[PDB]
Amino acid sequence: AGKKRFEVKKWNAVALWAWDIVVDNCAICRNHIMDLCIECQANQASATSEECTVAWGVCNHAFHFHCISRWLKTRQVCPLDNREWE
Amino acid sequence: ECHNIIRQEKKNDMANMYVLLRAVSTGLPHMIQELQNHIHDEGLRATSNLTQENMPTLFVESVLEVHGKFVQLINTVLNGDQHFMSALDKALTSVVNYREPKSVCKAPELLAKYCDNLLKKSAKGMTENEVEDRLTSFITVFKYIDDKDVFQKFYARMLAKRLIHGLSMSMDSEEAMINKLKQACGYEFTSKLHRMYTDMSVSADLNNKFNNFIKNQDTVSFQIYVLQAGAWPLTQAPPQELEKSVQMFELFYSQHFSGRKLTWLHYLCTGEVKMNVAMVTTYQMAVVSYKELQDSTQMNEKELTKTIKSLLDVKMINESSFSLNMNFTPQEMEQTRSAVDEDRKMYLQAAIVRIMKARKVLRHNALIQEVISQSRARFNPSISMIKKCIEVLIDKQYIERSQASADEYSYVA
Ligand SMILES: [Zn+2]
Ligand SMILES: [Zn+2]
Repeated sequence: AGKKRFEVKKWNAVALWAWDIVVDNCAICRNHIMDLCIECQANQASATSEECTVAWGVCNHAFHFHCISRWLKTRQVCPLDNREWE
Repeated sequence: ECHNIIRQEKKNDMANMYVLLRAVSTGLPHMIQELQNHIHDEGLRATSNLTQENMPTLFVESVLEVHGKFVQLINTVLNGDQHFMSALDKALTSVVNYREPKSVCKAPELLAKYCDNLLKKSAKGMTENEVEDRLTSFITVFKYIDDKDVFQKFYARMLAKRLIHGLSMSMDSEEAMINKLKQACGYEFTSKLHRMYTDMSVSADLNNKFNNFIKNQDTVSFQIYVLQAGAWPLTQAPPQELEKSVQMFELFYSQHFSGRKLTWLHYLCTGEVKMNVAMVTTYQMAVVSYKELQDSTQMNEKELTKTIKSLLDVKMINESSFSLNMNFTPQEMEQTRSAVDEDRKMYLQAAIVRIMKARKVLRHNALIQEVISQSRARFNPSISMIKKCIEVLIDKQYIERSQASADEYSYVA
């Protein structure tokens, strides 16, 4: 035995988690996906801030449902990618 | 004689003055006003007595000393009453957010540090089973904070570090603190702190499932804390594991939650003591100069160099030769002001949207004292910050302008 072992032992891992975006204040709304959008924040809505209405596209990236609906009602592109919306 | 008498503690003149001033309509408001001035004088004196010392425990004790003296005085010689109590609360609210000639307000930092000193397992200036009474008393100053936003963020960072590294005294005591802060400042406003607290407990319970998962099959156990990113201030500090099968944890968490993204904060993980403080708890490189341990597998070299320096200079490695040992935040808060700025811009965007829905056209002269009413629950912003909101929302397609001869801000939807 020696003092240089650095043996495999009990360990405490740490991780972040989020809804599926490279978020960086996602462009439809200057808020986290884990927080209310601007409309719901201004109204101080009763919805769960952590999951307000999360939805996912066919590309499996996530969006705020309200924001993507409003965007869809004016333009035909995916908001995060500018490809065809699906 | 009201001014002379309210500033005197002794004898019958106070007593019968309060009786005769209960009688007169103009009497009790003058007593209330003079007592409010007296309280502001005494509180400012008590707080300003601590120049260059700035100890958080003594700061809170100075405020509570003034509060206790005036509560005792009011009950002893005036009466227990809402108006005198309100004068005390208003005056100390005006007092606590400092206005010194050469330094911006440091009270929310000292109050966050007071809470952390209460909750720390070291318990140097405070002790468990007295911390309950201390944090009950802390509510008095908590209601008095103007920038509750700044106090909340500053406490949140040290909460995160304390709970992740296990420095907090009692998990139950941390919950008790967060509940008291919630009822003092708002459950919705303190919800993110509550979520941050909840992550360790829920992940600790989820590790009961992860241990079963690890024992279910071999070739792909350890504790995990998985953290809700929108609330947490900590990052990966853009790191070898003690147990080192973390992708099993990733697979477990993803399969348990099919709808959640995740990434690993290797910089914050910790192991277990002793070989056969006894400190081997961090960054088990397993291997020589400290810099040569940058020969790891594929990993972010920024974190690698940070951990190498940390490993080199704590306890374990006892340039020409090396060997192992034989046996055994003000700048950060000032940095956190940046995140405060981002959060305040978001918050003011929401508040301005509410104001614009309330009235669809306005000017900045009317917006003054309306934004303060709509933001003082959290913070007391500056006019430059309010304009920073408005003069960007004009180009966000939130606000529009057409008038030439006067001011304008018209709602867009
Ligand atoms: Zn967004
Ligand atoms: Zn896409």
